[PDB]
Amino acid sequence: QRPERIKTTPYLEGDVLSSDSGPLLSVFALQEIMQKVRQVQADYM
Amino acid sequence: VDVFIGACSEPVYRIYNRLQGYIEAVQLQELRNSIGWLERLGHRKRITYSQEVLTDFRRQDTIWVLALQLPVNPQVVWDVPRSSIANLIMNIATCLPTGE
Amino acid sequence: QIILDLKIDPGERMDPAVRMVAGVVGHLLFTAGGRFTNLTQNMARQLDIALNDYLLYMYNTRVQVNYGPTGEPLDFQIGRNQYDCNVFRADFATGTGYNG
Amino acid sequence: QIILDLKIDPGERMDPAVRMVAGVVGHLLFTAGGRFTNLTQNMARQLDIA
Amino acid sequence: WATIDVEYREPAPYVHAQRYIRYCGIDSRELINPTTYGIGMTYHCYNEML
Amino acid sequence: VYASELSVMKVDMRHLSLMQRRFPDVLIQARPSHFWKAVLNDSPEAVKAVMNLSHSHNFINIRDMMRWVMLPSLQPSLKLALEEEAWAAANDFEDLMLTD
Amino acid sequence: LLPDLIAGAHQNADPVVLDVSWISLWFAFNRSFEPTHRNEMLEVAPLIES
Repeated sequence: QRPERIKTTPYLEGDVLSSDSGPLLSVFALQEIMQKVRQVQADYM
Repeated sequence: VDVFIGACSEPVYRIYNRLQGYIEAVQLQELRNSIGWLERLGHRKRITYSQEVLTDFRRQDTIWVLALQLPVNPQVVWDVPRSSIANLIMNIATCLPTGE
Repeated sequence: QIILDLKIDPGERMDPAVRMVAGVVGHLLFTAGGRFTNLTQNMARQLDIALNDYLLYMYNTRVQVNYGPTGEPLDFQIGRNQYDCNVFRADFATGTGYNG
Repeated sequence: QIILDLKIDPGERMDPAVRMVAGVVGHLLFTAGGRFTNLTQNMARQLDIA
Repeated sequence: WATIDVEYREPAPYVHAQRYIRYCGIDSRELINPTTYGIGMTYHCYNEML
Repeated sequence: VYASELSVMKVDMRHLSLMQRRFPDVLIQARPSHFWKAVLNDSPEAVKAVMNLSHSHNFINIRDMMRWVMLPSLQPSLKLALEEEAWAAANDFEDLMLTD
Repeated sequence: LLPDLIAGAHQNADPVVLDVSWISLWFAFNRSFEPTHRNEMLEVAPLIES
């Protein structure tokens, strides 16, 4: 019902590649932060 | 840091003080100079050097130790007597590529 | 709050054209100064070098290039109208060359 | 409304005889100025060199 | 013959060797495509030999 | 690494070349090749191999050795600075527990 | 944030740094994120904050 999503021409029609959300991205960001420090402290003394 | 007063023999204390001065100098200048020269070298020779070790979220609480400096003085290498052929052999062994 | 850098994997094998295309894409995708930034100075430097390599690789008929005195990337004029490519080198104070 | 260009596959390599023959023929097949054109400027430059 | 082989442009990473080598006058700042490179280049000695 | 090792050898030989004048009664029959050989024995193998790449067909003697020793160029590093400080700390041989 | 980054000063809000590959830039240029549903916790967030 939102007028921003109304499409009148086929220019903005595309296939759905994947989907994502907030609860997934928060955990993903935390994991990506911690893995970096873990690997860095593993590689060097 | 914490500074306090203790006991030490003079010949050992001289070495300790020199090492502390070197660590402070590395914290101030040497790491930046080495990184900058490395990126200039990679720019000329088409090499992408990594800087991942300096970007984790604990980086502001880190003291860096760097045992070796860059750039290297070439006159040190070229002051060895009659060393032209050895330098040529080392250059070939380190830089020459393979092809068809 | 979140900024990007370049990941380096020596075990990765990719076509050279991927980096040259990403050099063009990154300039249109990211903001690099003025008021905020999406990326570090090192990644901006790498993107500038990639764009330099993309513009000078002529797989079609060649065009006139007039280099400048400075050895920095993108320091040349290109084409018959002599477009100045110095404006696409990063400068975090003004934001030139990126979305800002 | 439709104009031409030249292509080379990354597996292909250039041939001298083909280049000379194409350079001669292209000046007789195509129109390249005046009122309209059949081809891009890069193609005309390459045909001139050939 | 009548060409510039050695040239100094900008400071080098190693300060003791600032020279650039230019065989036949070619500049090595650009990546080349072997299929289409050198299609219209020449230099003095080759032209005189021809 | 190569330059740092060369600098360490140079510093060691610079300091060892005065002991005969300092102690004529111990080194009455000494020659420069003696401490040359001592410093060579207290050095890593790979640096000596790099020099032997050229010294196996170009003859050199102690004059070349001394001229290379008194040349001023050095490559700073942690080990070089500590070695120099340790040599400075052993100026008095009462600190080495040797006396007459 | 930005002047502190340029001057290399101490930051109480130091930005998080993440590393990406070259081809990910091309993959990201050819996509668009289109929201479909709102977050489940949007209406109850201020109570949590309080």
